Amino acid sequence: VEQVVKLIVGAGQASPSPPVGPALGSKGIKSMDFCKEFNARTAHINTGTPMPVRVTVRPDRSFHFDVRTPHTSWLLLNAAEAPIGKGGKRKGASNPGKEVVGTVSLKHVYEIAKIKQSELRLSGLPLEGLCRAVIYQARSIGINVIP
Amino acid sequence: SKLGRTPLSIPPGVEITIGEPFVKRDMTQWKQQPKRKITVQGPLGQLEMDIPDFIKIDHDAEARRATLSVANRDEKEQREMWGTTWAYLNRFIMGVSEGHTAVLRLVGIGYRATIDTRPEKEEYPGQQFVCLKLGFSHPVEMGVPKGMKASTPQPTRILLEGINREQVMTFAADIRRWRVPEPYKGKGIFVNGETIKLKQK
Amino acid sequence: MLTRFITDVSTRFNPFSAKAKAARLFLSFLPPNARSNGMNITTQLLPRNSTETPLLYVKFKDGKEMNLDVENMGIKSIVEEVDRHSRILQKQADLNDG
Amino acid sequence: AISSCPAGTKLNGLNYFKNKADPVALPDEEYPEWLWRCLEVQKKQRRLAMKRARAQEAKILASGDLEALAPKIPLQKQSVNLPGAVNGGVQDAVLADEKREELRKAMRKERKAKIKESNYLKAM
Amino acid sequence: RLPDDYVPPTQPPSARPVDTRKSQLLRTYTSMLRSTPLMLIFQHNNLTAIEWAAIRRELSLALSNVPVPEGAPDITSKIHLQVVRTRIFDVALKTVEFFDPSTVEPTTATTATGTKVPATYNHDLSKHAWKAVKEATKNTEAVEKTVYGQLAPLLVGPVAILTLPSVSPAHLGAALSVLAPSPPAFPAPSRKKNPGYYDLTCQSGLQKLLLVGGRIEGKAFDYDGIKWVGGIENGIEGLRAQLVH
Amino acid sequence: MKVHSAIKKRCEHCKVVRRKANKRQNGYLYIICPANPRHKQRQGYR
RNA sequence: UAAGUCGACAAGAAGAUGGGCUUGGAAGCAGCCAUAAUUUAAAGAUCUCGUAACAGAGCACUUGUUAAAUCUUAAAAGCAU
Ligand SMILES: [Mg+2]
Ligand SMILES: [Mg+2]
Ligand SMILES: [Zn+2]
Repeated sequence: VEQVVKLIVGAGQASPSPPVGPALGSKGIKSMDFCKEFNARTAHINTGTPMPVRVTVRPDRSFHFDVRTPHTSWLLLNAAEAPIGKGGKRKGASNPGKEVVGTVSLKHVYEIAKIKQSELRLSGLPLEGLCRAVIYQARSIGINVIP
Repeated sequence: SKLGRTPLSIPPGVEITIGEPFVKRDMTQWKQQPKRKITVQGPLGQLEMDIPDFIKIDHDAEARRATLSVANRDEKEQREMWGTTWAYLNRFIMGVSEGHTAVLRLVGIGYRATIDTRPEKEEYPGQQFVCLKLGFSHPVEMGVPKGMKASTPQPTRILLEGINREQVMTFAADIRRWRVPEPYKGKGIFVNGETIKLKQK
Repeated sequence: MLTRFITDVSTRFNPFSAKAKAARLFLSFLPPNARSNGMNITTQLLPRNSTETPLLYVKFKDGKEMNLDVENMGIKSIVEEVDRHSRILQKQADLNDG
Repeated sequence: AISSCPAGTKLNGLNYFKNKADPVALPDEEYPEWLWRCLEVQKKQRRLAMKRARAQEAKILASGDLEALAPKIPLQKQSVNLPGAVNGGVQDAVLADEKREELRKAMRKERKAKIKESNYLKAM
Repeated sequence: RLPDDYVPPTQPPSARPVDTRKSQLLRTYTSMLRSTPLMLIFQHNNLTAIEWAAIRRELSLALSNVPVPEGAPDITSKIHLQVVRTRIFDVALKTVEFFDPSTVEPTTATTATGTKVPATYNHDLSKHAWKAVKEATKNTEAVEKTVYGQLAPLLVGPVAILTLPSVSPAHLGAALSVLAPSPPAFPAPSRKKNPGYYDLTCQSGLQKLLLVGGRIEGKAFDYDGIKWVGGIENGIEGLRAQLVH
Repeated sequence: MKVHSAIKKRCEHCKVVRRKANKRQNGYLYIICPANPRHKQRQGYR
């Protein structure tokens, strides 16, 4: 059966490595071939930006993938101006119940919802309900919402 | 019984003959319960059974159907035999028309099977003896009951055939009794797609 | 029901006719992946004014071409005759497998 | 004067494209209306309540009408016909389709507890 | 305190349990069969979630390109391709057809105060509706003459419905081409302008949908007849043509 | 097989049956399980 | 409980999203915190297996088919095993 794998890789950083090497090198497809195509797919994004991928490995090891917008968590934190944590990246609240890394305004939400609406599979969802989907995730990453 | 109410479709060629209530005298019992001799004849053969009298069969030939009914649904004895008598007729009808089959798969290194004659131990003239090499010092031979046909398309595959399902499956269980599937390598005799979960080690 | 051994089925019926019941029910049992797997299917819908007898065509991967009338047979009577032939193909495959 | 971020504010880190700058905050009026309403979903110490809360508890009752303290059946257990009328018009029709979607949430909310609780009874 | 005879005002005696999804879903369809003049009945065949979302995504796009500059209500989002419970949805039609609420005798109703207040039970989940429906259905041929009889054969197996707040021919051509295209009348969207419609998943979903029939202004309609309705450019315009004569 | 005085089902596939009951003995209550053979139980001694 | 009970079978069981933290790794399913939402015929930031981690197979839940006209499920009590 045509298998699928989830991967988070940099913008234009596709190479045999922990993120890409073992994720696909074990099935049988040409890992180096994928990195050649992913680079062409991502030629307008800042180098190093994380980009989730869903590569569908058809039988005979013929793969076709569809790059997806950055994670919502990475956007809220990147936009919340939260303090940088160990590892060269922002970290969310360990216990969102009390701790608060930042407070994103609704004006940011309306922009975080559109960038997530550019996807076709999510192009039909009404934008209104999409602002409340991230607000429901802000409570999980210790981010407050200021009107 | 939701199965006893379901009519029994009699396919073309099958003929059901319902006898009359009879009581075979028994000196060891003071009262024998009457039964009904039901014959199911067709292309492949003829099967007969004796059902209790309280089971009523309204054999309507114009539509080629036969429904069962009991005299009292509240009796535990009548509810049970109502469904059992129906399941047996369904097997009889589908056994004399098409026939029942059982496939045995012999897994393991050195497991074979052949179908040849053994005139020395023949219970009846021309009895077929299934010979099995199952890693035993002695050869395993079993005579197919009268009325069955055993074949071997491949060395590691047996095919039993017969009009009586109980006789076919009972014989398939006797051959499997020599090598029951083990859970470590799958070696054994599997009947009708039977499987066994293996150990990871 | 097993649709693995079924290659292609063609149905022509009238929806407003109560006799086309079994035709529509049979169409539902087909799995989701029957299309991409290569099983061709073409469903024709007849007008309500003119009513032609429903036609249910079936064909397996072994050349068998089944054609059962929908008006006379019920949905329960259609599946048994379908899986019946699908039962011999499975055991025949096993007998030839290995 | 309803937004904390005024117009022109630069939304930090919301543009991952190379040849582009981060979005800039637009006027509050240009924004849609529902945004100012999407935040509608955010929901001795007892001796103090005993003398203050439980005090206000009793006198707030004002038991004049019995129905006022009735069980107040929820929306997911009623049997009154929904506001649906034949050839009534587009307005009532639209308003009629709003309650059908409201009752949807009522049943939806009840499935979480019924699904969560049953999951709790299996992981005791 | 509350007496024994008292019953809540918004929970009259029903013919069967109310909290159950069986009856609670019947009340929805009955109001849907009154507020929605135009309805199309489909038949889905094992559609996955991602496929359903794709079919509902195109309608949101095709229905968003309808010209409505007349200040008319925002009729672009109350149109939904909804899956219905065929069994209960079938009882809904019987209720709307063979039940007249004006044939109920009001009876005294005891409130929390114990006083008797006259009340009438007309809710569709009432024992009278259940009783009127059964007896009315006892007749075999008289039922076939009704609209219900002309639609019962369609309510077999799984069915999905497209509810439109009212008859708008412009909205049909935008929704009929995305679910049951038939050129040149209702041509499918162009690939050079709607590349999402011709997607592997969206294309694999429409093949499982089959437009069976429709119901307009409480009148049965066949797939061929729906085209005639949708063929009209506009309802108000059609009336003007007759006035010129 | 574990002979207990209080036999109980341990999963969804465990079934309670009374076997070895005939014209000579009353039999025992069993807990048969085709999934896990460790769920086999018996009530009463021979 | 014919508004189809009960059982089985067929398919579905989504999406924001690998929630945040932790960790060599923690993607519903080691542990910690949160668990207002959203869209659906329905879909727990996850009830039981599974993976180094994914994947995958089930469940809750949902529609459909088969199908009962005294025939569903539970509790209590009496006598028995
Ligand atoms: Mg884990
Ligand atoms: Mg986790
Ligand atoms: Zn068990």
